[PDB]
Amino acid sequence: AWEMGVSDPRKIVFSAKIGLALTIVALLIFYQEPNPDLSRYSVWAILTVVVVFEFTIGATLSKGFNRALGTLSAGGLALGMAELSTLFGDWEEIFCTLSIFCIGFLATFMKLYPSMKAYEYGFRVFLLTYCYILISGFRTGQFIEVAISRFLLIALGAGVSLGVNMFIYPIWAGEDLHNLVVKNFMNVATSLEGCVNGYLRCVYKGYRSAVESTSQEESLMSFAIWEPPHGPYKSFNYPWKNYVKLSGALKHCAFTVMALHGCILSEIQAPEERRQVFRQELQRVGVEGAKLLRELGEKVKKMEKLGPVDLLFEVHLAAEELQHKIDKKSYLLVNSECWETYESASALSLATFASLLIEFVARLQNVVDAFKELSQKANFKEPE
Amino acid sequence: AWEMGVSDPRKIVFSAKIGLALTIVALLIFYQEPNPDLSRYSVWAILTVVVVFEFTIGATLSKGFNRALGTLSAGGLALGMAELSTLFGDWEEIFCTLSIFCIGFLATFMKLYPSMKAYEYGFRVFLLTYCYILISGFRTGQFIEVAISRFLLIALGAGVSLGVNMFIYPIWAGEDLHNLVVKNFMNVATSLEGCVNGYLRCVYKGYRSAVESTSQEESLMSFAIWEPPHGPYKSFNYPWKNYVKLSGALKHCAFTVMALHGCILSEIQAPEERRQVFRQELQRVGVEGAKLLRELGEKVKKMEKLGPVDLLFEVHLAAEELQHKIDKKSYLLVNSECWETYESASALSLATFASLLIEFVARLQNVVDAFKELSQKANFKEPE
Ligand SMILES: CCCCCCCCCCCCCCCCCC(=O)OC[C@H](COP(=O)(O)O)OC(=O)CCCCCCCCCCCCCCCCC
Ligand SMILES: CCCCCCCCCCCCCCCC(=O)O
Ligand SMILES: CCCCCCCCCCCCCCCC(=O)O
Repeated sequence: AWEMGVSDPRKIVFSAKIGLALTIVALLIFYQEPNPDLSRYSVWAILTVVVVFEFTIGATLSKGFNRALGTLSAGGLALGMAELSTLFGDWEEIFCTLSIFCIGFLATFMKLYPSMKAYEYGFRVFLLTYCYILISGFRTGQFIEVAISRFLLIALGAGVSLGVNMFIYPIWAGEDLHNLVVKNFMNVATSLEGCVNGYLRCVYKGYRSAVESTSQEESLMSFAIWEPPHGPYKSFNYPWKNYVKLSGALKHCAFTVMALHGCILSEIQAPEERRQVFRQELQRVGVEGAKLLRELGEKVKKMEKLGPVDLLFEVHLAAEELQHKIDKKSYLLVNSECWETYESASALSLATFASLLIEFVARLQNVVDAFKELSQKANFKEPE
Repeated sequence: AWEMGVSDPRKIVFSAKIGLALTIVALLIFYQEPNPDLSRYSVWAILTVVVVFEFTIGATLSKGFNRALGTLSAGGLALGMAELSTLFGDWEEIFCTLSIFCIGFLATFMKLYPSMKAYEYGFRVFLLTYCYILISGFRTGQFIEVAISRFLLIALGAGVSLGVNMFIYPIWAGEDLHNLVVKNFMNVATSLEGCVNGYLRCVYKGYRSAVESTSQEESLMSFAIWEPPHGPYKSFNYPWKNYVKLSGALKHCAFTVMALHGCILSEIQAPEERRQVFRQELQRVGVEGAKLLRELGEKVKKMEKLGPVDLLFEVHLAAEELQHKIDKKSYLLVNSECWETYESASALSLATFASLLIEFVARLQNVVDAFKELSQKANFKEPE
């Protein structure tokens, strides 16, 4: 729609690049001179554009490699089977019927495994190609030289698709991974402050997105290893795995924010008057943690190295101040009258928030370690 | 491999059914008498078997309705466009190229909305059909009496696929949903015991499956409404949504077990000497909760109603005993010496573990209420 297009103007360009490739193919088809070989079977060239045109360059290269491997293997096996069938001379229609059963059984069985679950598009092309070659080459009997004219058009369609996809506003999966890693830091930094403000008041998509994107980052990393060097990523083998390592450390840090958010929806809650004692100490930690996460995200985005000053000094000091405050007023969290039930559970429930906050601060040193590793493997610019 | 056959023997029945349908079609094709139309185009029937065969029966009905809708809309638009194009006369190829560009842009833009992620297969059978009908019907001027003969072979392949799929050992999505719901209770029950035992030692897939398969239940629900009555689910409008409501309540209860597991991986851990004091109470709650979850899962499995006894009496008693114990020995969690850092946090972690366990026991009434509602909407039988 208008809103969807304006929000992400990329989709309009992708739709008009697909329309351009279809027009550039239909013009050749409709103006080509008559031929005895490609004047009736030319349709196989405009339907390849609709099947091999993906959203990124790396996806197009990898999927096209898989489809060409399946097609060439199915064609070689079908040619061998057809040549071998003639030996019997009287049960050809039975041998060719048993071949279909055997190959279809194995092709279906092998595509249901829990490992090759993302490559069913390459198994289906094998199953369609074996059947097409075996059935269409029975009456004619010379599909050897007819199967290459149907691959020449496929090659023309895939060449046009790749040229139009690559030389007109390409979309790179590496930049997608870079942008996603930059965006997760801001999502977590917003959620942490929303949780602290909601609890102290007299938050979902942040950690939801930061915890449910491991598959997306893995797929984007798989696509990114095919693309050639370009732009700022000037190196033969860029270290794309350190981006996944930094996102794993960030998710380990965001699981405590998810626990903090779940502390607000619980059935048992402490009285509002008791929460107001630790307001300043609770707010300072959220402020410093969000500042740190935004500073790390900004350094990642600009491809810059960490400065010489310690970044964790302020948050560490705030955590120590909160600990001392908790120690001073510890008698609010328990009752010494019984020292040797809803009210007691409520009173003890106010210390879970502070214990989880201190554990969140304790988990922040491994994100800095992973960032230093990434800033070293990939040559980041020296700070100004 | 071979072991996968024994683990799930129904994937070998699926592969053999696929081979059976392929060989029935190949046996009709290899023996059909010569005809003026089917002697050369009888390969469109065996290709449809490989496209419209699905694991379940409701997925086959739903995706064959989507595919037939796309094919017929595309064919009607293409024929009307060709007839309107002939009116222009000259520049007719300019008109056809413009039409192909506009339709390709629209069909590419409409399959990118985030509300249509699951129908990106019913949008791709419309652009192939439009381009096929427009390009192949230009050099003869007649493509209306041939498309009728090209659709009969498709309807024959789809009729054979559905007959063989539905009359030889069918698989039902409602049974898959029923079994998934029954297995979630077992997984959560095993995870709670694993977490408590691991904490008290001198777990992951359990809650992971329950909290990481929400879309699976909705996909099986979308397929299950298309299937006819059968077996014990003898009702035209089966409340398949109450299974989803029960799974949602169980997921809400599994989010606390996730945090109980996370307490073991923290960087701050309490001393074991203080841990040993609260051992019998923790184990009693850890066994009562698992026995209740396994009883609810068993009563869902056999479709039986709740008895006259109260299932939550024992867990409530164990929780009250744990709270009284915490109240007696509360002086070990806090220090009264400085009443008005690492050691204090380590001591305070015990209260977090106890509080999370108590919240787990406090959230079970929602699951019991959901089970009672499900056993009311569907006619569950009376106990014994
Ligand atoms: C109103 C009247 C309306 C009536 C309606 C009339 C019906 C109109 C019919 C239009 C049908 C045309 C649609 C296009 C066909 C469907 C495509 C499809 O669905 O499949 C997708 C399916 C899945 O695609 P993917 O998952 O995206 O990869 O596979 C395909 O892409 C198409 C493959 C077709 C099989 C071609 C096999 C060719 C043989 C190999 C070539 C020779 C190489 C061997 C070399 C020798 C080696 C030594
Ligand atoms: C009825 C027309 C059918 C046309 C089906 C086209 C499907 C093509 C699938 C094979 C893609 C091969 C990718 C390009 C390989 C290469 O360029 O060498
Ligand atoms: C040429 C390749 C074939 C591609 C087929 C894609 C379109 C599939 C449409 C399936 C509709 C089947 C209708 C069956 C009618 C019935 O038996 O009730």
